[PDB]
Amino acid sequence: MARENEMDENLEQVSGIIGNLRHMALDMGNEIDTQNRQIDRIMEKADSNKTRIDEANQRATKML
Amino acid sequence: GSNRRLQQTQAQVDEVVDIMRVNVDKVLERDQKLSELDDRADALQAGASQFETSAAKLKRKYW
Amino acid sequence: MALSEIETRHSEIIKLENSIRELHDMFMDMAMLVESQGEMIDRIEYNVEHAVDYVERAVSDTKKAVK
Amino acid sequence: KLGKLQYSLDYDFQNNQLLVGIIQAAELPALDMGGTSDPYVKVFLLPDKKKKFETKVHRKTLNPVFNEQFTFKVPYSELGGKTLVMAVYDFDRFSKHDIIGEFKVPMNTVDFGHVTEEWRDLQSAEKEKLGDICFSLRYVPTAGKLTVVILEAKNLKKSDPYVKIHLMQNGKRLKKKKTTIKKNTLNPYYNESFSFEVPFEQIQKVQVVVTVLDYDNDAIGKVFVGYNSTGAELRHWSDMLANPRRPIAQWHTLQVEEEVDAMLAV
Amino acid sequence: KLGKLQYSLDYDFQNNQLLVGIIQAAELPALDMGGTSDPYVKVFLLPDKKKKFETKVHRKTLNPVFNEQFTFKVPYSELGGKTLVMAVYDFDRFSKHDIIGEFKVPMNTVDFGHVTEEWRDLQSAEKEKLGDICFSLRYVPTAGKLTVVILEAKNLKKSDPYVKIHLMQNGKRLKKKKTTIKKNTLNPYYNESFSFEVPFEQIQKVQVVVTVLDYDNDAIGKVFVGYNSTGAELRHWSDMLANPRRPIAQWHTLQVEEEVDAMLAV
Amino acid sequence: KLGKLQYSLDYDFQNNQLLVGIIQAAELPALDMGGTSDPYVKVFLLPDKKKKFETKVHRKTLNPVFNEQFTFKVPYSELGGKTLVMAVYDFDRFSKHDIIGEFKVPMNTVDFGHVTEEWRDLQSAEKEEQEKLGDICFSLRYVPTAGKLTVVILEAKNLKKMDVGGLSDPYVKIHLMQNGKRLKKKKTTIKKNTLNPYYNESFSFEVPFEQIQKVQVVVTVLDYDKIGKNDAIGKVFVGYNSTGAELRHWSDMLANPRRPIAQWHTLQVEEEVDAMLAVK
Amino acid sequence: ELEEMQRRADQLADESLESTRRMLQLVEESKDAGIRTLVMLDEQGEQLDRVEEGMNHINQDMKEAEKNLKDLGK
Ligand SMILES: [Ca+2]
Ligand SMILES: [Ca+2]
Ligand SMILES: [Ca+2]
Ligand SMILES: [Ca+2]
Ligand SMILES: [Ca+2]
Ligand SMILES: [Ca+2]
Ligand SMILES: [Ca+2]
Ligand SMILES: [Ca+2]
Ligand SMILES: [Ca+2]
Ligand SMILES: [Ca+2]
Ligand SMILES: [Ca+2]
Repeated sequence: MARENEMDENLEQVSGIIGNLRHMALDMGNEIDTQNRQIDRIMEKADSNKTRIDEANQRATKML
Repeated sequence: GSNRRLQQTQAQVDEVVDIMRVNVDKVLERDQKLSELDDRADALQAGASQFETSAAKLKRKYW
Repeated sequence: MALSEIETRHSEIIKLENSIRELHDMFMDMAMLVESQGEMIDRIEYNVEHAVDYVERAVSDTKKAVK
Repeated sequence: KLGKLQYSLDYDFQNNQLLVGIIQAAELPALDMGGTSDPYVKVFLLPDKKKKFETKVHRKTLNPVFNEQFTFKVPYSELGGKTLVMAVYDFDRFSKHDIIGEFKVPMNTVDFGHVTEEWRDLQSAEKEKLGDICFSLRYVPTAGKLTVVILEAKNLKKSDPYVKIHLMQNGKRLKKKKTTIKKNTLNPYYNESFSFEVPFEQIQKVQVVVTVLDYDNDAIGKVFVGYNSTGAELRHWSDMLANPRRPIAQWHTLQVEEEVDAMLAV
Repeated sequence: KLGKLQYSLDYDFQNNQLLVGIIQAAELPALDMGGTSDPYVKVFLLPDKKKKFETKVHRKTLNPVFNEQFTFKVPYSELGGKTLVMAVYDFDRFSKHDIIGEFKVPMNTVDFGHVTEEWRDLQSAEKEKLGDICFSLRYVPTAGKLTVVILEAKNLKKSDPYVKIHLMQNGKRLKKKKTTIKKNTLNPYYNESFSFEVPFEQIQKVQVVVTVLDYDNDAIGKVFVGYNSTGAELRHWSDMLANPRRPIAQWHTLQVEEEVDAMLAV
Repeated sequence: KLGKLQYSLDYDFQNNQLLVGIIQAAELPALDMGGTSDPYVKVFLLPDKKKKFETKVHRKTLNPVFNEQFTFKVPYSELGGKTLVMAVYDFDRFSKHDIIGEFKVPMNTVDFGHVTEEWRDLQSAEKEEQEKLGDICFSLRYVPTAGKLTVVILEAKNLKKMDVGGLSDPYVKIHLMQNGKRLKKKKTTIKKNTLNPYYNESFSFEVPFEQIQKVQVVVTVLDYDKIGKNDAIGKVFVGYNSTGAELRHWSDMLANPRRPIAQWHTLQVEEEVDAMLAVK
Repeated sequence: ELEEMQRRADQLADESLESTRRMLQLVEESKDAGIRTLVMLDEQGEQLDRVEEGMNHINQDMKEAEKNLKDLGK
């Protein structure tokens, strides 16, 4: 039964590790969400600035 | 028999698997958004350079 | 106790092992993807910095052109 | 075997918009190293220039469940002239995304009044030959007898195949003949003979058109020999004319009806 | 430049025999001391075990006129599976007769119904490398990115050369990419990059196949690297694996498709 | 140089037990006053924690003959994974008994089927193994331009059991130190009953570049107890006067401005670290 | 036959353990992967922050350039 006990000892270790993995997966998800919101915002600002640069360039060339 | 421990651990693993699948699909979304941002950034720096040249011409003409 | 119970427990264990293997593969895949996307973000940062420089100089020239 | 897609479709007459449901995909082909692909679906309308909608990407699955809905604000009266195109693509991180498969649903064929839901097998994109046809030709100028023996067909698949033959001149169908139907075969054998009467004075001004059909009438494919013909067809015709009383057997690749009819339109 | 041969060909359906005419040769290469060779032609069929026919020898001429005819009594129905081989040899009085050049005409490719007559350029016998290909490989195990940059080709081979690349595993073609076409060159420069996604767990079980083609599809040549690869290819693969993030450029000799496909068949 | 030990080995398949014979030792070194030592032998299975057997003590001999036998009731199937340990000690009446030498015989190398008997030369004993108490993994990041020092406490593993029957409420405390002075104090949340805590908790400090080569960052893992003083499990420090993997970590941090560098560290007893910190 | 059956049972009981070990290896490797992932996500997060700062700077500078061009235009 000793081997069985060893097996039992393992399974519990695995269980705890699975707990940690769960918590990690959750933190991972939260951060990925935050970064996706951020990337969205970045793309909006980037498009805005691109439009501004195009407009300013057109006006600049107009006066040449 | 350790039926409870096994079923519980199994349930935990299943849960974490679901969470991780969700997370992987999310990071794929992130990959798409990042590609789009890469292209946008390239276009942006290009246009910025062109505007720098034009502005240089304006300075040379009016200053 | 009887062979059926031992075999069912064994089967459940193998099931757990397969599930865990799937989880493992998912974590590895996750790390991989995140790394590649890291390279993409490096490029993005690069281009953004160049854009900042160019715009900066341009606005300087416009500043001097209005004087 | 490029997989199947289950989808739903309903027109909201209250809000005056078309609602399309992308439910799930099954048995998708595997092109990724890992053994499974990363499928996602683009949806849109061909008549419309608007950007097509796209579902989320599902990682490592040949059987993804999307369960997503899309809306197109288009009045019913203007809907009949448009078509809906659904295309399943394979996501890739470092290259242009390969298409897995696609399908089209012309809006003008659905009989509205009911919630639509079905499985459709994905069709290939960009390609098609449709098979090959082998037949002999013989012409006897003195007697003015033109003999055509339908020998065999191959690679027919897109069954119960049969073959129809038309004799044509100046855009006019003069004579029509047809073979028997062979059941449940992709490789029918016929050995069936047909004869036409053509005087020598007109033999250089006629066309012989051969069409292969799938019994259900849907065309499998077609080709023509004779006046304004090209390549192996014109060569076959010239070989026939060069050898009075001698039978000349030859294979031909089938061609899409659009092109052949375009060549016949002259 | 091994010269050209003009010949004629006609099947006598009346006597049921193949008639072959050896008309003349032109611009034959000179290997004899005197400056001109002593050409003669052997004709026969490869499927057939019968002794090949031979023309008379013409002394000291690089432009002999044979004007000779040979007959093979073979039924038409049995003719399609045979091929005709014409070989020009150099007569020598004291040694085995050296071959000048040769050519083959598969019987199954001629479209019968007409008297055949043409000039064909003589091809070499017994040899072929087909050129060499230079490309770099890079693999990043952590990110699972495999990068292949097609750099250059040389000595292409037998023009408008282009290069196609296939990624393969277990006899299956998983991904296909292709370069642009360069016109009218035997020495194309490309510098074109392609990337594939391969996880570390499978990197030791994949093959990368690179094929060079001549646009007309005729293969110029091909090779593969990876699993079951040998020599400089296996060495290149191991070098690639040994240096993460480091690009490794290398030349390779092209090999005949038969052998590579035989190695891929496993 | 030490000496040699002669032993015998036999598995009794009838009673399912391992029989071990301690015959004699020879050429034992001599450390006792009389010119000869007072040797005795401990015999045990390494995997097993059971009480070790001992031979009788032989007075004043460098070549004692014990001729004693010991028995281990162990199933045959479980024997292949164990290792037999035999150690010769020097008896002393007024002090801790010095070890004279030891040797190990992995069971998986013995050719069962015949009684084994041989002389094996005694090898020098292993030195004392440190408790360790566990390991901590955290990341370091420094941004010279902003003067931002970021420490992310990620996770700990293999800690020391500090409450009865378990390790509990491990919580991490962070000190910023300079010239023996504690400048700032931070602490993580508390985790209950885990020898493998996950934290993922970030902390930031302001340290100018001109001082970055003169500071220490101290990381301590402690075991909380609602009532009483909280005993430290262990600690480590990086920065000025740091050594080994710690110095390597600090150097990696400095080598990669704005880039976060994660690393594992072995915990050290509080006494030594504090001793190294008290002297500038 | 009986002996055979007991041997089989002992075999299965012997196997399940090894399976649990393999589980331990897999979850450990998984945890390491997770840690790497979190670190990378942190770094890339900081990079994205810097990118946003850049976008703001460009936006502001383009506001000023727009002002100067409108001043030159009127
Ligand atoms: Ca993919
Ligand atoms: Ca893919
Ligand atoms: Ca049909
Ligand atoms: Ca049918
Ligand atoms: Ca000669
Ligand atoms: Ca000669
Ligand atoms: Ca060519
Ligand atoms: Ca060409
Ligand atoms: Ca003593
Ligand atoms: Ca406690
Ligand atoms: Ca305690």
